[PDB]
Amino acid sequence: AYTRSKIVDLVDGKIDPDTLHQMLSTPKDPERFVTYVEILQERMPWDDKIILPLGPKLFIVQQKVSKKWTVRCECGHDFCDWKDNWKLSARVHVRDTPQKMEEIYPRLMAPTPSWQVIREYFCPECGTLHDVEAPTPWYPVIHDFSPDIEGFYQEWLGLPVPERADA
Amino acid sequence: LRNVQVLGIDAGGTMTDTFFVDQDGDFVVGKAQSTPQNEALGLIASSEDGLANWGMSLHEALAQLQTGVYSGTAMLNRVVQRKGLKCGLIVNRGMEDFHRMGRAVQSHLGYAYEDRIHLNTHRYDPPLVPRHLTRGVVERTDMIGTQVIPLREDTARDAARDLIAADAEGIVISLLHSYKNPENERRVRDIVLEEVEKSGKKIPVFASADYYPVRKETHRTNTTILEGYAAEPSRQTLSKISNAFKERGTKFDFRVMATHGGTISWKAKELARTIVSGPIGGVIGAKYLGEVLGYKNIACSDIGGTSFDVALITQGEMTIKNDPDMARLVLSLPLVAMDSVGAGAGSFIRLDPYTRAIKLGPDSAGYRVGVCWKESGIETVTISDCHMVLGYLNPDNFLGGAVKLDRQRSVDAIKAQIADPLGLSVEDAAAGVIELLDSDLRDYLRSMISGKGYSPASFVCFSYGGAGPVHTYGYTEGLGFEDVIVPAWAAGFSAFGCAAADFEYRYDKSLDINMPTETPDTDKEKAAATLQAAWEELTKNVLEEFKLNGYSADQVTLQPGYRMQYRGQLNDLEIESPLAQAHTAADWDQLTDAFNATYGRVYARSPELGYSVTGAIMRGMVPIPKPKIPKEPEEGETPPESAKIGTRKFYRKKRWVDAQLYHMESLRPGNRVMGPAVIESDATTFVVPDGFETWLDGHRLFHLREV
Ligand SMILES: Nc1ncnc2c1ncn2[C@@H]1O[C@H](COP(=O)(O)O)[C@@H](O)[C@H]1O
Ligand SMILES: [Zn+2]
Repeated sequence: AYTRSKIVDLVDGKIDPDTLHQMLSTPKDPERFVTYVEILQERMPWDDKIILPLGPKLFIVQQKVSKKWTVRCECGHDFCDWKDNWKLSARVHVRDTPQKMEEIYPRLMAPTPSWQVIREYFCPECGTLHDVEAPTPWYPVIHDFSPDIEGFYQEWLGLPVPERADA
Repeated sequence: LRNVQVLGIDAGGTMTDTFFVDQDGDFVVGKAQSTPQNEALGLIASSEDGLANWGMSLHEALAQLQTGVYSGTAMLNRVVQRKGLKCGLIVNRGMEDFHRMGRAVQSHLGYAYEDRIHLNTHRYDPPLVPRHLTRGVVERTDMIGTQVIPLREDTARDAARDLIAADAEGIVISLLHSYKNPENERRVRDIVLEEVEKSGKKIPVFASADYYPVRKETHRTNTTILEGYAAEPSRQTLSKISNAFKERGTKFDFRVMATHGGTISWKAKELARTIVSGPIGGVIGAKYLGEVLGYKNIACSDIGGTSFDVALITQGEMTIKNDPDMARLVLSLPLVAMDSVGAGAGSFIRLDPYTRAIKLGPDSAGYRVGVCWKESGIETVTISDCHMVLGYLNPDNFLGGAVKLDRQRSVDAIKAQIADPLGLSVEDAAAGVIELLDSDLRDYLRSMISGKGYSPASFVCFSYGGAGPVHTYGYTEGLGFEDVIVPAWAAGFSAFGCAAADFEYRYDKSLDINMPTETPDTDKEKAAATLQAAWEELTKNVLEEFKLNGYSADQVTLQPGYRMQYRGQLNDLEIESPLAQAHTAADWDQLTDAFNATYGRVYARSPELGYSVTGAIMRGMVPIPKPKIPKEPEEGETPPESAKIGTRKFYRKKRWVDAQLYHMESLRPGNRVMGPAVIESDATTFVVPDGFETWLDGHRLFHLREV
């Protein structure tokens, strides 16, 4: 196992080179998840329990009252049930023109909107960018991750599954 | 009555080794923890440990020495820890970025196989020269020296003025193909020198054509930057190391180890050649003995606490790698070739969690030894812990007993980490690891000799390092070596080899001579002229280096050389010129004949395709006091009873066996030791299981047989 501060440095991106190389070449520490979640928990402005981080500021949380599982932004905004695709309840900005493309790429280096489009999915409250898709036009919104939380907690970590209510 | 004459040092390994030898060939080996932040301390402590075995004080011995040689991490750490000057770089306009790009390869140099394919472990070290201290001149010379884009000198003046305004503490110049046609680069060199003079600032200039004129811009530019980045700072470090000895009595100028296996002054003009830290001294030491003993083909084996290093001396000569990489930098330095096989006797032993396979290294406990040292904090077993369980090592005699070892700690850690998971007894688990290690080393020696087109029967094996004599029986078994040799000074052989090295400067230049089999004399006349002109440019560099050290030309012994090959096929040998100079077509015929001779001697020949010269070599040697090799008359086959120092049980081939202990230094030339025995020293242990025999010759070299 690693020192808590080392895992904290990992999250904050301030870890030193020699430890990061260790983590990579040495066998994984089974205790990483429990410590990892706890580190993230004490940094949230809410006490709702994290049960799976989906991104730097996106989490599946247990609502402390209803006990439902929802996708939540670091600021506190709930998107939907954990089974649903949070993007469908978010805000999007699509760069489907050369004008929009050249705001993030130089010309010629930018994709061509008639072939590839860039979609930016934001949080409605704080405006954080949680995911960027780059599909062709017409393409469905991707449901990136459907985790098996019961089997993960129960069979792989040996932990009890958090209390869950139905949506 | 005792006169200590020579001192050899090697601080690049597990710790700081010192080797002292007197007028008769009598020796001591000192061992002490390294102190990289102030290497002087460990050098003094190590020397005091060795001289204590003679009953001598440091103060008394240093006044006697007439020469000494240092090898260690002084230069290496200065590069790795990036503690050099604010050196600047001038290259071709449009290619200012090729230095800091590291050619991509520098993001994974020195990585083990699994780390090399594990992408995320890849990582760039900071560039020696940052971008803001890099400038470019508009010029291009092609591969044959044709000036495609003539030099635009106004861009050189601006580049020079830019770096001077940035307070550059050095300016390196490296243009492409300057090794072919140095006209433009040396013109830029002069322009920089002028603008520096005008500015009144003291800024040295280094032109890659003047320092390392060889192919490969990335190698060459790195190697020249080291002269403007770490050279003078390294001089300061080596001044303190040599001042520490001088203010304590030494009356000689210290020499240091170079990549090419020769020693040079630490005030040399080119000190990038001192970045070497590995135990190449061990290869120079075995060669020095072979010359005196009559061994042309030697397989070197340095089993230390931090590394397993091996190398071959074939027909008296050793292989030189010409474009090596060191300190995660591609460099243009001729390096003595050694192969790393593992992480030393301190290599950690683990069971892969996904596979349960036994994994040695690649990290090592090193000076911390293993779990047997409670105060080290090592919680993971090491190969040394297997030596404790199995009974090869004496817990009460590790570094004379300076290290407090607990064998029971090894038994407990191996039981929980290796044996029980595999379902084995502790002894079988430990013995098994040693079995695995011996096979790796045995096969890697076999394959290496097989690569040169030889069988081990044509070779002799040298086993040194602190842990070499512990495994010699195991990884030499069945290979059929002509002779297996364990030097009585194995624990300091690498340091003995530094003192055995010549005082030898070496300079290299790249060439591209292409010669069909049969050609008119004029063509041969121009080939010799091209090589001769290169020799003349290198001879200047060699003799200048010696002139600064106080030696005149008539004191230097020049040995011209060149790298030649049958066109289309590469080789790993360098040829010593039969001629001090080449002018006629007949002289050229001698050089081609010399290669055919050397090629047939080492190794299949193909004179039909013609010949190619890819490089010229100049070496200059000055005689210096070298360690005397003992040559004592041999005594009785039976060792003195004073040499017997008890018995210890060790485990091998499913058998616990009572082994006779011997005090190595007490044994006499002629003595024969029949296994199972363990010949112990204070910093090395020589294992001789049953089915093996040893005898000691007049040079204090042990010979190992299987009977
Ligand atoms: N009496 C001894 N004292 C200390 N180290 C020893 C002794 N005998 C063998 N060694 C081995 O020598 C290794 C160090 O070798 P070296 O790196 O050449 O100094 C240690 O890791 C041990 O495995
Ligand atoms: Zn938000």
